[PDB]
Amino acid sequence: CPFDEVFNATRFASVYAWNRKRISNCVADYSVLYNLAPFFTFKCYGVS
Amino acid sequence: CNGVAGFNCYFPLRSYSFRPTYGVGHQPYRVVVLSFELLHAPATVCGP
Repeated sequence: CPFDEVFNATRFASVYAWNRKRISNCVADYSVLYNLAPFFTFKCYGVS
Repeated sequence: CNGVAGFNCYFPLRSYSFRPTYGVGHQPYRVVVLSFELLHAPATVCGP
């Protein structure tokens, strides 16, 4: 399911108009969330 | 990870940071566990 267009997006949204998306009925591959760049912050609360 | 922090290189310890202000279900608790072994032996220990 598409995470490319929500990350490789040309135009983003303002802080007061923070952009919403809902994802359901898909398979999520959270490994290809690695080459966004050298050095980025990845913190998650609740699960390992 | 050559012994340095980074992505996929996480230090396997975490902290609590207890403050008097959190909710009733988050304060520290003190736990002690007593283990016995009821078998055949010289019976070193028992009560009054």
